[PDB]
Amino acid sequence: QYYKIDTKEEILESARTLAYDMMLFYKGNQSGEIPGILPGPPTEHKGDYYWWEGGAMMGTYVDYWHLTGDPSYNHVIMEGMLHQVGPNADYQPPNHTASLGNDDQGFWGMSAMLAAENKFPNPPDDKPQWLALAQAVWTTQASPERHDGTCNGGLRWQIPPTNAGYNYKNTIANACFFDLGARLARYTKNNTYAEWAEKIFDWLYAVGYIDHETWAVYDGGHVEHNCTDINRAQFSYNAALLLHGAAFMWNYTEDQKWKDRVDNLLTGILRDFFKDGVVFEIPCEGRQGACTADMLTFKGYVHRWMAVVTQIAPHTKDRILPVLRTSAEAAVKQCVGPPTGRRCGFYWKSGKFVDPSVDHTSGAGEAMSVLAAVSSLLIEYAEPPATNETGISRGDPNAGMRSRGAAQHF
Ligand SMILES: OC[C@H]1O[C@H](OC[C@H]2O[C@@H](O)[C@@H](O)[C@@H](O)[C@@H]2O)[C@@H](O)[C@@H](O)[C@@H]1O
Ligand SMILES: [Ca+2]
Ligand SMILES: [Ca+2]
Repeated sequence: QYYKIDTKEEILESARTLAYDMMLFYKGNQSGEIPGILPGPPTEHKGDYYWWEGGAMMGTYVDYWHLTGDPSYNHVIMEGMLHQVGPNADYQPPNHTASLGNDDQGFWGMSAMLAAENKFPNPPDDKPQWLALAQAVWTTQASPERHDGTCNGGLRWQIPPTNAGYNYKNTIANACFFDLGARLARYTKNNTYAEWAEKIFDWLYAVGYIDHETWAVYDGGHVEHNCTDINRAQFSYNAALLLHGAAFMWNYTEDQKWKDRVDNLLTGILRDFFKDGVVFEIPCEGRQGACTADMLTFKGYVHRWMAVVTQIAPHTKDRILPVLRTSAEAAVKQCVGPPTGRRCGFYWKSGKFVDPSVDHTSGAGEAMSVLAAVSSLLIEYAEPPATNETGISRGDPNAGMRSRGAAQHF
């Protein structure tokens, strides 16, 4: 194996090298390129990756700096995050309408939220601030036209009604909105965020995307079947995001119901996604060549989000941290690929490097996921997410409410 992770010093060094290798995929800080995105989209034959994955990358680097103290990439990341905000400072840039799903917008919002929680340096005074960007995403997601009576509520996957998939009310869209609301409640101490988060979680439970018996977390259902045609694929990031938001709700509310939800979601995740201590993407990983570019990034979110759960729901620490350690050990074991001797693949549990070309990408998601897993080994040494008591970001009471905002011509 190339990377060492047995001590704090070794983990820092490994994370710094992993941060370098992941950055090689990113061209957006170079002359003539677009900040904030990885190469793509594949629909234009520009590269393998969609817009939302750029937002995921930004958040991974906000976390990297928080966990390691290394600010080397902070300028590049601030530039990327700011470039993609759109004219209404809401992460709805219209050039990206095809990529405008509530989830895609949500991931950008979550990265802004993370920047506020982590005290990431503020943008210039005349630019949108991190908390305000998170508030704008949440506000647009709470807008009445996104909450119709079909399936008794819930967000649709897509924002534009003409986007393919507008008829799919899926877990990830709702989980993003839930997680933002829970996080905004904790940061701002404003209970209206929390009331929305409660409502959306209760909807996910009622519609049966959360299994009442096992606490498995399914993918979604379609409005023309009243959401009853549940797609029971279990993607790791769905359960993990609900766990993350539930942990923020437990920390904010101190309500035993939320502690029980954390515990039940966590039991399910350990049962379903961790295979002898290693995270495993159950709908696709069992054979090579099935995971999409998006799926290759999920395990990295699992690691980062579960690590934060241990800070804000500290009773979970002993269930989570040993398992994240075994999973990260497997991640680095297989980061041995040519031509560098340290290239990372996806198939951690297998114990073997598999070239990312088997899944038809250059390998940025796998690189991101290992970076996430290794960095998050430092969670014990990191500060917990800040609230407005110690944060440095600023909000906006009219975030998401501009008169030129897209909701005004829906
Ligand atoms: O990969 C599982 C995932 O697949 C579909 O959404 C894929 C992917 O689309 C991107 O554009 C972005 O929206 C991202 O969040 C999403 O993962 C969909 O069927 C979804 O429900 C499912 O979880
Ligand atoms: Ca999308
Ligand atoms: Ca490709």
